[PDB]
Amino acid sequence: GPVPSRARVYTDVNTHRPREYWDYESHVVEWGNQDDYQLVRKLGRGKYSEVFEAINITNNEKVVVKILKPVKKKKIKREIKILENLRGGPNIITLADIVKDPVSRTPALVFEHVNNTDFKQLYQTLTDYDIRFYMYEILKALDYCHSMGIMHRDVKPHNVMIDHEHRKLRLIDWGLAEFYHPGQEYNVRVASRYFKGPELLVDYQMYDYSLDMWSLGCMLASMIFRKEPFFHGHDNYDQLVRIAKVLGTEDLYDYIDKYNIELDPRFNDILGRHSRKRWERFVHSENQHLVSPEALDFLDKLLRYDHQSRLTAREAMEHPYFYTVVKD
Ligand SMILES: COc1cc2c(cc1O)cc1c3c(cc(O)c(OC)c32)CCN1C
Repeated sequence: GPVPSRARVYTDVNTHRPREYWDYESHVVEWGNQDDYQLVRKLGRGKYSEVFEAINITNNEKVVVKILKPVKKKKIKREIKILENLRGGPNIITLADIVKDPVSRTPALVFEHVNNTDFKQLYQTLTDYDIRFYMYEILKALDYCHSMGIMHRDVKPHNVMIDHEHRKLRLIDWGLAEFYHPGQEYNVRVASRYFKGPELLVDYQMYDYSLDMWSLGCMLASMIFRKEPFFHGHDNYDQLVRIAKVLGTEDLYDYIDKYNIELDPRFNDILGRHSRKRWERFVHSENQHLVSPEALDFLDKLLRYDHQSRLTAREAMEHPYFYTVVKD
């Protein structure tokens, strides 16, 4: 069978936390007053939720309300517990309240308001400096939640809210997030297609925080090369083929051989043989102002097949790519 794997950092954070910290099934929800919040505008739908802009009439402040679709009590408590555990951390969206919505009869999560502008137009304007700045801010959020024993598992542009006016960033939608426990096998059906790590795509279940670093790498590639999304697969099989056309098939085989993983034989007719490519081939006159040797080296160290070989969030913050970013 497949070889087991462990996170190289924060391996035992939940082992030494009190049980109450990660045992979210036993969490008791403390309910606020639903009448404090009046819905103003619907912002959108998740697969598991409807999201609204609202006003907190106890202070006339804007908030965001996420009314959960009826999903398993356990998944609901998981997101709630994780949000409470991470509350106050760097660039973590703040859960301000939880109320019972009278119409859905489900929990409605109340968050701090974030004044974003849609990433597709935002990514279209970001400068080299902006990219490095906001990448560093995401890394603060990721190192924090990883250090707190939680993997996000759905890192993507849509879940990184940016108030560009106040240079403010928040990592949102912790509905797929999980507690990391050494040796635990996890559902590989997480993250959005373009951001799925190789471990998911080859059906390796014993993954860890490093999944988020692959996803972050996919974001970075899309930003510095101005190509959305970078790995544009038409399904989960083609997604791996797209990755292999850049990282090469020999290192893919080295990866799965290391963990004694067998590739799904569906790949026999579609994977082919591909050399590893140098990142310079994706540079052109319309993105070169966003590219530097530091950017390419940083990207190269995020986008590794082997989840154990990727930069940790902390290591990433040490990278020369961020030397030019003003620290606080
Ligand atoms: C914090 O301010 C906002 C949050 C969200 C949003 C728009 C916002 O302005 C739009 C999303 C959304 C989702 C899940 C989630 O956990 C969110 O944070 C509460 C949001 C899923 C989809 N819909 C559309």
